[PDB]
Amino acid sequence: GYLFSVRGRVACVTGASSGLGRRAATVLAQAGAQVVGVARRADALAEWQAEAGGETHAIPYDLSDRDGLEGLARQVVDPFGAPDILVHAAGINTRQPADEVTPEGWDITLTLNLSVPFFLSQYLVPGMKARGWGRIVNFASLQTTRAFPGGIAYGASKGGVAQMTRAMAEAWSPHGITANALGPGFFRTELTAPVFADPERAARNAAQTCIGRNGEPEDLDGPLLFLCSQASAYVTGQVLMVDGGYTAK
Amino acid sequence: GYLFSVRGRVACVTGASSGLGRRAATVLAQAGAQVVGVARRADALAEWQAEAGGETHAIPYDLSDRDGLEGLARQVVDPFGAPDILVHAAGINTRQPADEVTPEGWDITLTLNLSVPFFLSQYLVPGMKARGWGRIVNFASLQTTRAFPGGIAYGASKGGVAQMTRAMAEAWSPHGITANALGPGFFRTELTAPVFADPERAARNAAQTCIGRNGEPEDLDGPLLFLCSQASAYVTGQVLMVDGGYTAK
Amino acid sequence: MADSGYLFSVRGRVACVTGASSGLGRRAATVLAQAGAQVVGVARRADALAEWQAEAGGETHAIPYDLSDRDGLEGLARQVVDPFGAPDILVHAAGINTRQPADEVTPEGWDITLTLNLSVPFFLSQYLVPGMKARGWGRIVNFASLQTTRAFPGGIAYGASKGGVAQMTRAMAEAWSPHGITANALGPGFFRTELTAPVFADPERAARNAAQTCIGRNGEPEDLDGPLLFLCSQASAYVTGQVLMVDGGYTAK
Amino acid sequence: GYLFSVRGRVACVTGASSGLGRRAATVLAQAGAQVVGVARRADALAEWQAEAGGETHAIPYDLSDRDGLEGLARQVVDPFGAPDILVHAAGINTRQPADEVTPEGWDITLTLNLSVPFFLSQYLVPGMKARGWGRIVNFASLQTTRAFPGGIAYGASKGGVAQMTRAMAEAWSPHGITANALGPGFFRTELTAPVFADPERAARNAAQTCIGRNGEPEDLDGPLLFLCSQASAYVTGQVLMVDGGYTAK
Repeated sequence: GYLFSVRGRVACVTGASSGLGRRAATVLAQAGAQVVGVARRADALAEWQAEAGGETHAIPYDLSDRDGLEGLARQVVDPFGAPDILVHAAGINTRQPADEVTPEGWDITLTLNLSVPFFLSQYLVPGMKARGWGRIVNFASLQTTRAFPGGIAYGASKGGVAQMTRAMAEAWSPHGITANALGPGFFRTELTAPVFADPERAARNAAQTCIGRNGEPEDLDGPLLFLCSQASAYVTGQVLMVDGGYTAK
Repeated sequence: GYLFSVRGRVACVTGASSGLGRRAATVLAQAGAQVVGVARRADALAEWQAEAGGETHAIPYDLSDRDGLEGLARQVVDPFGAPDILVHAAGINTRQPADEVTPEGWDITLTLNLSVPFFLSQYLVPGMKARGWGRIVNFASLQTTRAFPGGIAYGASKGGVAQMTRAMAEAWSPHGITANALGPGFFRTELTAPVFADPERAARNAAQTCIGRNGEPEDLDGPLLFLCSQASAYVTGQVLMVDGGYTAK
Repeated sequence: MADSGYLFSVRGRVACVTGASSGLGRRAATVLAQAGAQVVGVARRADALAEWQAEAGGETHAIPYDLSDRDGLEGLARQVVDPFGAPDILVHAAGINTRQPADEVTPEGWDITLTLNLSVPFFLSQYLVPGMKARGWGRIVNFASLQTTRAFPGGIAYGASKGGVAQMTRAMAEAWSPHGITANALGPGFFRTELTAPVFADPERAARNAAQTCIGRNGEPEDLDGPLLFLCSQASAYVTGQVLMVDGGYTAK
Repeated sequence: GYLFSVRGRVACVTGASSGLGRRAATVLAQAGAQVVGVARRADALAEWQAEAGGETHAIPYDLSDRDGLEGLARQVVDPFGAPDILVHAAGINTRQPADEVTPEGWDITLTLNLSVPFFLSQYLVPGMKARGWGRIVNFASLQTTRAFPGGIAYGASKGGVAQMTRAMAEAWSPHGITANALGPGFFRTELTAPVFADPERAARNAAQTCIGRNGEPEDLDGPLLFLCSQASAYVTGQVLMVDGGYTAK
C-alpha cells in the first residue's frame, strides 16, 4: 500500500487550472504531495488551490512562452524545492482539419503538446538526478494511434509524445527517473467540448469502449498515482491507456 | 490508498508454486485477499502457503488436463466462494526452435499459455458477472511483440494472449470485469533459466532495458495490485509492460 | 514495363496456396497463376478446386485435402512438391471464424480455429521450408486480420489465433530469414468472403464498416493483388516479419 | 501484371540530392515518372540529374524555410504540371542527447521532419484532389518506435510522422489520395554515419535484423514503387518497415 504513496514528494503539474490537469493536481495534493500547479490564469489557479486542500502553490505562466521556460522552472523549485514528480497535462487541440491548418495552429499545437513537455523536463531533471529518483507523466491520447476529425496537428503532437516518452526513458531512466504517458480516452474537458456537446457523438464514443461509457474524472486517479509512486519503479517508456477499452476494439 | 486494496476479494492464481505466479499469489495474500493457488505439485504449494501467510488454499492440478478444467473451477470456488480476481501465471516455454518444433511441444505451449487461460476464465466469469465486478490478469511477454531464439510456439501463444485479452474485455467488460495483461521483461524464474544461466546473456538483456537492470520479484507487486483493484476500473484490454523500458529501445 | 517492374515478378516460381477454393485464397491463387507462377491450390473440395483451375488459367494443380487433419500434413507437403517441384512461395489463406462469443465458445470451436488458423500454417511451413533453404530464397505469406489488434463481436478464438499469427510471422522471420526466406502477413480489412457473411449480409453493418475506413469503402477482390505480389517477389527482399494491412485505413482511425 | 507502374506520373521528391531521397528520385525517374527533385544544393541536384537519366527537374531550395513553401509548391508544379506522387525524404538527425538538446536543434528537427512534410503536402494535395488520385510517401524510422542514443528530437519527430501519416489518410484518402510511410532500418546514408563509421556498431545493428544484414540502396526500390502505384490503392495510413526484420526482434 506504501507502494502507492506520494506523501512527502514534490510535484509540478502543468495545466492545473482545468480538465485532467486540475484533477491530477488535486489528487496529488489530497494524497499528500506538495503540489506546484501551473496554468495561464491566476484566478483559475486560485479556485484550484481552494478545492485542492493539502499544500499547494500556484504559478501563473503562459506555457506558449518557451523563451521563459527556464525562468518558470526556477519558479517551480522555489516553494517546496526540486520536484520529484512532473505531470505534463497542459495541452491544446485547435481542431483544424488538414486543409484548414494554419501555420499558427500547427505551431501552437507542437509547442504546447510536445516542445514544452520536453524543455520543462530538461530543466527539471537535474534535481531528480541528484536524488536518484523521479516520475515524469506525459499525456498521450487516442490520437497517438487513431486519427479523428480535425485532429491532424494534435495527433502529430501526440504520436510525438509517445516516442518522446520512450526517448525520455532511454536518456533518464538509468538515473532513477521513469517516464511514461497516460493515455486518457474521452473525458469531459475543455479539449473535448465537440465530442460531448453532441449527445449522439458522445454515445457513439461511449459505445466504442469495451465498458460502454466515457471517462469520469475519478478514473484517472489510480493510474496517475500508480505512475507517480514506487509501484511503478520498473515501468518506464510505456503508454498506459485509460480508455475503458476503446483501443481494444 | 483504498483505491489499491484487494482486502476482502477472492483471487485464484495459476502457477502459484513458483516464479511470478508464486510472487503474485503471495502479494495478494499479504495484501488481504483470500488466495486459491493452483499448480502441479502439492509440496511446492505447501511451501508457498507457508511463505504467504494470510488466508490461502492450495489445489494441486495439472493444467495440461483441459477436460478437467470445469471440475477444477468448482474446486476453486469452494474454499472462499467465487473469485473476484483471476491471475493466469501458469505457463511454459519448450524453447524449441522452429525447425525442431514437435507437435507435442507446440500443442503443450498453446494449451497452457493460451487455451487454459481462456477456458478457466470462461468457467469463472459467471460469479464475477453476478457481482458486477471482476479482474482478469493474463501474462503477456516481450515475445508478444519480439521473437527470441527458441521462441516460436511461445511467441505464437503470447501474441495470442494479447489479442485474447482485448477480446476478453470486449466480451466481459460491459459486465464490470476488466481484462488486462501484465508483460514482464526478464525476471529470474523457471522459464528464463538460459537467459540467466549465461551471465553475458543476462547482462546484454539488462543493458537492453532503459533502467539497465533485469527484473526483481518485487517489481511486479505494484503493477499487479494496480490491475487487481479499483484503481484500474477504466483500464481494460491493455498490455502493461513491466520491463524497465526494454520495449522502449 | 520499366526494368524495376520485374522486381514484382512471380514468373517461373512455384507457389502453394491454401484455401484456394474460395475467398481470398482463391483470388491469391488465381493472381499468382495469371502472373505466371505455377500454383498448387489446396482446399477441401475437389469440385471447387476444379472451378478454380478453370477460372485461373495458367499452370496449376489441385490438391483436395482437409486441413483440419494435422496428422496428414507431412503427406500433404509431399503431394505439394510433386507437380512442379518445391514451392518458392507459400500462402496460408485457409482459415475459419466460428463466430462464437466468449460465453458460448465450445472446446471444438476453439480448437478448430487454432488448428486451421495458427497450427496448420506453422507445420505446413515447417515441412516446406527445406526446399526454400536449399535454393536460398523463399516467401511466406500469412493472413493477419483486423482482429490481430481489434476485438469484434464473436471474435475471441479468431482474435486469439490472429494475434498469434502476427507473432508467429515475426518468429518465422527470426528463424528463417537468415536463409533467404522472408515471412510476412497480409492483413485484409473487410472483403466479401465466406468468413464475413454477417458483416456484409446486414447492409447497415457493411456501411458502418466501410465508413470506418479512411477511403470510405470495403475491400474488392482486386485490392489484394498488388500487396500479394509485392510480398511474393524480389521487391520485398528486405521486408520480413511485418504485418501489411490492406484495409483502406481502417486501422488508422 | 503491371499494377506497379509509375509511367506517366509526376513525382516530387524532397531530399533528392543524397541518401534515400536520391535513391527514390532516381528509381522513380528510371521507372518513367517525371521527377521534380528538391534539395539545398544546385550542384548535388545536378549530379543527381546526370546519374538518374529519365525526365527530371531540379529545384534548389532550403526546406528549413517554411515561409517560402507555398512558393516552392508553385515551382514544383511548373515543369511537368501538378505532382501525382509526393515523397518526403528530406530529414535531419542532430543526434543531440536529451541533456544537450538545444532549442535550435529541437526546432530544426521538427521543422524538417514533421512540419515541412505537412505543409508541402497541404499545398500540393489540391492538384491530386482535382484528378481523384494521389500518393504521399512519408519517411518513418526505427525511431518511430524505439529510442536510440542521441535520438530524442528525431524520435519525437518520427513518432509524429507516423500519426501524421494516419491523419493524412483520414483527411485525404476519401479523395483518392493515399498516405503511407516507409520505415527504413539502417541503410548507408548521411543520417547514419556514426552507426556505419564504427564497424562493430554496424555489425551489431546488422545482427539485430532477422536477415542479418543492413540495408542497401536497391532494397528501397520495390517498397517505394509499391507505395507510389495502383498496387497500393487499398493501403493507406500504414507504416511499412523496410528493415530486414529489425522490428520483429
